[PDB]
Amino acid sequence: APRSVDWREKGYVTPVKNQGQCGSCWAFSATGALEGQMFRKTGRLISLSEQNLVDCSGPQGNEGCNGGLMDYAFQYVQDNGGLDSEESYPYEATEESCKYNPKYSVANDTGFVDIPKQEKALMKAVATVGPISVAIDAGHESFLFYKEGIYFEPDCSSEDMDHGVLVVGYGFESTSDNNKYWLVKNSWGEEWGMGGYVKMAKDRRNHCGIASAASYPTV
Ligand SMILES: *C(=N)C1(NC(=O)[C@@H]2C[C@@H](S(=O)(=O)c3ccccc3Cl)CN2C(=O)C2(c3ccc(Cl)cc3)CC2)CC1
Repeated sequence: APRSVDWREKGYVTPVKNQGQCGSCWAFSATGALEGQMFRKTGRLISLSEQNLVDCSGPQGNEGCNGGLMDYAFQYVQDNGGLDSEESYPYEATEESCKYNPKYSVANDTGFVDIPKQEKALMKAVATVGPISVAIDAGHESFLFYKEGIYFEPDCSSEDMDHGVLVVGYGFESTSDNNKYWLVKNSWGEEWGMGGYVKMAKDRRNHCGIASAASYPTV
Protein backbone atom coordinates (compact mmCIF):
# COMPACT_ATOMS: atom_id res chain seq x y z
CA ALA A 1 0.00 0.00 0.00
CA PRO A 2 1.15 3.62 -0.46
CA ARG A 3 2.68 5.36 2.56
CA SER A 4 -0.15 7.89 2.62
CA VAL A 5 -3.66 7.97 1.18
CA ASP A 6 -6.22 10.78 1.24
CA TRP A 7 -9.40 10.20 -0.75
CA ARG A 8 -10.52 13.78 -0.15
CA GLU A 9 -7.85 14.79 -2.67
CA LYS A 10 -9.37 12.50 -5.31
CA GLY A 11 -12.94 13.92 -5.01
CA TYR A 12 -14.51 11.00 -3.07
CA VAL A 13 -15.63 12.92 0.05
CA THR A 14 -18.45 15.36 0.68
CA PRO A 15 -18.09 18.22 3.17
CA VAL A 16 -18.41 17.47 6.89
CA LYS A 17 -21.97 17.13 8.10
CA ASN A 18 -23.55 17.54 11.53
CA GLN A 19 -25.85 14.87 12.97
CA GLY A 20 -27.05 17.17 15.76
CA GLN A 21 -28.70 15.63 18.86
CA CYS A 22 -29.85 12.56 16.95
CA GLY A 23 -28.03 9.24 17.43
CA SER A 24 -27.54 8.84 13.68
CA CYS A 25 -23.73 8.56 13.44
CA TRP A 26 -24.16 5.19 11.73
CA ALA A 27 -26.21 6.82 8.96
CA PHE A 28 -23.49 9.42 8.32
CA SER A 29 -20.82 6.72 8.26
CA ALA A 30 -22.89 4.71 5.77
CA THR A 31 -23.66 7.62 3.46
CA GLY A 32 -20.00 8.57 3.51
CA ALA A 33 -18.93 5.14 2.38
CA LEU A 34 -21.65 4.99 -0.28
CA GLU A 35 -20.85 8.49 -1.50
CA GLY A 36 -17.28 7.30 -2.11
CA GLN A 37 -18.27 4.09 -3.92
CA MET A 38 -20.86 5.88 -6.04
CA PHE A 39 -18.19 8.45 -7.03
CA ARG A 40 -15.80 5.67 -8.03
CA LYS A 41 -18.60 4.07 -10.09
CA THR A 42 -20.00 7.15 -11.82
CA GLY A 43 -17.63 10.09 -11.37
CA ARG A 44 -20.42 12.03 -9.63
CA LEU A 45 -20.16 13.11 -5.98
CA ILE A 46 -23.71 13.45 -4.67
CA SER A 47 -24.56 14.02 -1.02
CA LEU A 48 -26.89 11.24 0.23
CA SER A 49 -29.84 11.34 2.62
CA GLU A 50 -29.09 10.24 6.18
CA GLN A 51 -32.70 11.12 6.94
CA ASN A 52 -33.84 8.42 4.49
CA LEU A 53 -31.74 5.91 6.46
CA VAL A 54 -32.95 7.16 9.85
CA ASP A 55 -36.63 7.06 8.88
CA CYS A 56 -36.73 3.89 6.77
CA SER A 57 -34.21 1.25 7.89
CA GLY A 58 -36.04 -0.14 10.94
CA PRO A 59 -36.78 -3.44 9.20
CA GLN A 60 -33.06 -4.02 8.78
CA GLY A 61 -32.51 -3.49 12.52
CA ASN A 62 -31.63 0.20 12.82
CA GLU A 63 -33.04 2.27 15.65
CA GLY A 64 -33.31 5.75 14.15
CA CYS A 65 -31.96 8.41 16.47
CA ASN A 66 -31.10 5.74 19.07
CA GLY A 67 -28.32 4.03 17.09
CA GLY A 68 -27.76 1.55 14.29
CA LEU A 69 -25.21 -0.25 12.17
CA MET A 70 -23.60 0.74 8.90
CA ASP A 71 -24.09 -2.78 7.56
CA TYR A 72 -27.83 -2.59 8.34
CA ALA A 73 -27.90 0.70 6.36
CA PHE A 74 -26.14 -0.97 3.41
CA GLN A 75 -28.65 -3.82 3.58
CA TYR A 76 -31.52 -1.32 3.54
CA VAL A 77 -30.23 0.35 0.40
CA GLN A 78 -30.00 -3.06 -1.32
CA ASP A 79 -33.45 -4.21 -0.09
CA ASN A 80 -35.01 -0.88 -0.99
CA GLY A 81 -33.50 -0.60 -4.43
CA GLY A 82 -32.10 2.85 -3.80
CA LEU A 83 -31.39 5.82 -1.57
CA ASP A 84 -32.48 9.41 -2.02
CA SER A 85 -30.27 12.42 -2.32
CA GLU A 86 -29.83 14.84 0.62
CA GLU A 87 -31.38 17.54 -1.56
CA SER A 88 -34.56 15.51 -2.10
CA TYR A 89 -34.83 14.22 1.47
CA PRO A 90 -33.09 16.66 3.75
CA TYR A 91 -31.75 16.00 7.23
CA GLU A 92 -34.04 16.82 10.18
CA ALA A 93 -32.13 15.24 13.11
CA THR A 94 -35.32 13.54 14.37
CA GLU A 95 -36.85 10.22 13.39
CA GLU A 96 -39.96 10.66 11.20
CA SER A 97 -42.14 8.48 8.98
CA CYS A 98 -40.45 7.01 5.93
CA LYS A 99 -40.61 9.45 2.95
CA TYR A 100 -38.50 7.48 0.46
CA ASN A 101 -39.28 8.46 -3.11
CA PRO A 102 -37.72 6.30 -5.82
CA LYS A 103 -37.91 9.17 -8.30
CA TYR A 104 -35.02 10.80 -6.39
CA SER A 105 -32.87 7.74 -5.84
CA VAL A 106 -29.26 8.55 -6.74
CA ALA A 107 -27.43 5.59 -5.11
CA ASN A 108 -27.65 1.83 -4.90
CA ASP A 109 -25.72 -1.07 -3.45
CA THR A 110 -25.42 -4.75 -4.06
CA GLY A 111 -24.24 -5.76 -0.60
CA PHE A 112 -21.29 -5.00 1.62
CA VAL A 113 -17.88 -6.30 2.65
CA ASP A 114 -16.72 -6.74 6.25
CA ILE A 115 -12.95 -6.18 6.42
CA PRO A 116 -10.73 -8.52 8.46
CA LYS A 117 -10.15 -7.17 11.99
CA GLN A 118 -6.55 -5.99 11.59
CA GLU A 119 -5.16 -2.54 10.86
CA LYS A 120 -3.08 -4.04 8.05
CA ALA A 121 -6.29 -5.31 6.37
CA LEU A 122 -7.90 -1.93 6.94
CA MET A 123 -4.95 -0.12 5.29
CA LYS A 124 -5.20 -2.42 2.25
CA ALA A 125 -8.95 -1.74 2.01
CA VAL A 126 -8.51 2.01 2.35
CA ALA A 127 -5.72 1.97 -0.26
CA THR A 128 -7.72 0.08 -2.85
CA VAL A 129 -11.45 0.70 -2.23
CA GLY A 130 -12.00 4.22 -1.03
CA PRO A 131 -13.41 5.62 2.20
CA ILE A 132 -14.38 2.89 4.70
CA SER A 133 -17.05 2.88 7.40
CA VAL A 134 -15.55 2.11 10.84
CA ALA A 135 -16.64 1.74 14.43
CA ILE A 136 -14.60 3.44 17.17
CA ASP A 137 -14.70 3.84 20.96
CA ALA A 138 -15.53 7.58 21.03
CA GLY A 139 -16.80 7.41 24.66
CA HIS A 140 -13.99 9.36 26.33
CA GLU A 141 -14.07 13.02 27.14
CA SER A 142 -10.67 13.34 25.34
CA PHE A 143 -12.51 12.60 22.06
CA LEU A 144 -15.33 15.07 22.71
CA PHE A 145 -12.76 17.82 23.24
CA TYR A 146 -10.26 16.76 20.54
CA LYS A 147 -8.79 19.71 18.58
CA GLU A 148 -5.71 18.80 16.51
CA GLY A 149 -2.79 16.44 15.98
CA ILE A 150 -2.81 12.66 16.43
CA TYR A 151 -5.53 11.45 18.80
CA PHE A 152 -4.25 8.92 21.30
CA GLU A 153 -6.27 7.91 24.39
CA PRO A 154 -4.62 5.37 26.69
CA ASP A 155 -8.03 4.10 28.00
CA CYS A 156 -9.58 3.53 24.56
CA SER A 157 -11.13 0.10 23.98
CA SER A 158 -10.34 -2.04 20.95
CA GLU A 159 -13.53 -4.09 21.59
CA ASP A 160 -16.19 -1.63 22.91
CA MET A 161 -17.08 0.71 20.03
CA ASP A 162 -19.94 3.21 20.24
CA HIS A 163 -19.57 5.59 17.29
CA GLY A 164 -19.62 5.10 13.51
CA VAL A 165 -17.28 7.28 11.44
CA LEU A 166 -15.49 7.21 8.07
CA VAL A 167 -11.82 6.55 7.33
CA VAL A 168 -10.88 8.64 4.29
CA GLY A 169 -7.13 7.90 4.33
CA TYR A 170 -4.01 7.46 6.40
CA GLY A 171 -0.55 8.91 6.67
CA PHE A 172 2.25 10.06 8.91
CA GLU A 173 3.34 13.32 10.58
CA SER A 174 6.89 14.55 9.99
CA THR A 175 7.77 15.79 13.48
CA SER A 176 8.13 12.26 16.83
CA ASP A 177 8.24 8.51 17.71
CA ASN A 178 4.57 7.76 16.94
CA ASN A 179 3.65 9.58 13.77
CA LYS A 180 1.11 7.49 11.82
CA TYR A 181 -2.59 8.26 11.63
CA TRP A 182 -5.91 7.31 10.17
CA LEU A 183 -7.68 10.23 8.66
CA VAL A 184 -11.22 10.09 10.02
CA LYS A 185 -14.26 12.11 9.00
CA ASN A 186 -16.68 12.71 11.91
CA SER A 187 -20.31 13.91 11.75
CA TRP A 188 -20.17 16.54 14.53
CA GLY A 189 -19.76 19.56 12.26
CA GLU A 190 -16.68 21.49 11.17
CA GLU A 191 -16.03 23.12 14.55
CA TRP A 192 -15.08 19.81 16.17
CA GLY A 193 -11.49 18.62 15.76
CA MET A 194 -9.63 19.63 12.57
CA GLY A 195 -12.38 20.99 10.40
CA GLY A 196 -14.51 18.04 11.54
CA TYR A 197 -11.72 15.45 11.09
CA VAL A 198 -9.59 13.53 13.56
CA LYS A 199 -6.15 12.21 12.71
CA MET A 200 -6.44 9.00 14.78
CA ALA A 201 -3.47 6.86 16.06
CA LYS A 202 -2.57 4.18 13.46
CA ASP A 203 -0.65 0.93 14.07
CA ARG A 204 -0.81 1.30 17.85
CA ARG A 205 -2.63 -1.94 18.74
CA ASN A 206 -5.88 -1.12 16.95
CA HIS A 207 -6.43 1.99 18.96
CA CYS A 208 -10.07 2.72 19.78
CA GLY A 209 -11.12 -0.41 17.84
CA ILE A 210 -10.86 1.32 14.45
CA ALA A 211 -10.19 -2.00 12.62
CA SER A 212 -12.74 -4.00 14.68
CA ALA A 213 -15.89 -3.39 12.62
CA ALA A 214 -14.85 -1.88 9.31
CA SER A 215 -16.98 -2.28 6.18
CA TYR A 216 -18.01 -0.82 2.87
CA PRO A 217 -20.80 -1.24 0.33
CA THR A 218 -20.46 -2.89 -3.06
CA VAL A 219 -22.09 -1.00 -5.96
C1 LIG B 1 -24.08 7.49 16.94
N1 LIG B 1 -24.55 8.71 16.92
C2 LIG B 1 -24.36 6.53 18.03
N2 LIG B 1 -23.60 5.30 17.91
C3 LIG B 1 -24.07 4.22 17.25
O1 LIG B 1 -25.18 4.19 16.71
C4 LIG B 1 -23.08 3.09 17.16
C5 LIG B 1 -22.75 2.90 15.66
C6 LIG B 1 -22.43 1.39 15.58
S1 LIG B 1 -20.68 1.20 15.98
O2 LIG B 1 -19.95 1.78 14.88
O3 LIG B 1 -20.45 1.60 17.33
C7 LIG B 1 -20.40 -0.56 16.02
C8 LIG B 1 -20.19 -1.14 17.24
C9 LIG B 1 -19.97 -2.50 17.33
C10 LIG B 1 -19.97 -3.31 16.22
C11 LIG B 1 -20.18 -2.73 14.98
C12 LIG B 1 -20.41 -1.36 14.91
CL1 LIG B 1 -20.66 -0.71 13.36
C13 LIG B 1 -23.40 0.75 16.61
N3 LIG B 1 -23.59 1.81 17.61
C14 LIG B 1 -24.08 1.66 18.84
O4 LIG B 1 -24.14 2.62 19.58
C15 LIG B 1 -24.58 0.32 19.27
C16 LIG B 1 -25.79 -0.13 18.50
C17 LIG B 1 -25.74 -1.24 17.68
C18 LIG B 1 -26.86 -1.62 16.97
C19 LIG B 1 -28.02 -0.85 17.06
CL2 LIG B 1 -29.45 -1.27 16.16
C20 LIG B 1 -28.07 0.26 17.88
C21 LIG B 1 -26.96 0.62 18.60
C22 LIG B 1 -24.43 -0.04 20.74
C23 LIG B 1 -23.54 -0.72 19.70
C24 LIG B 1 -25.74 6.49 18.67
C25 LIG B 1 -24.55 7.06 19.45
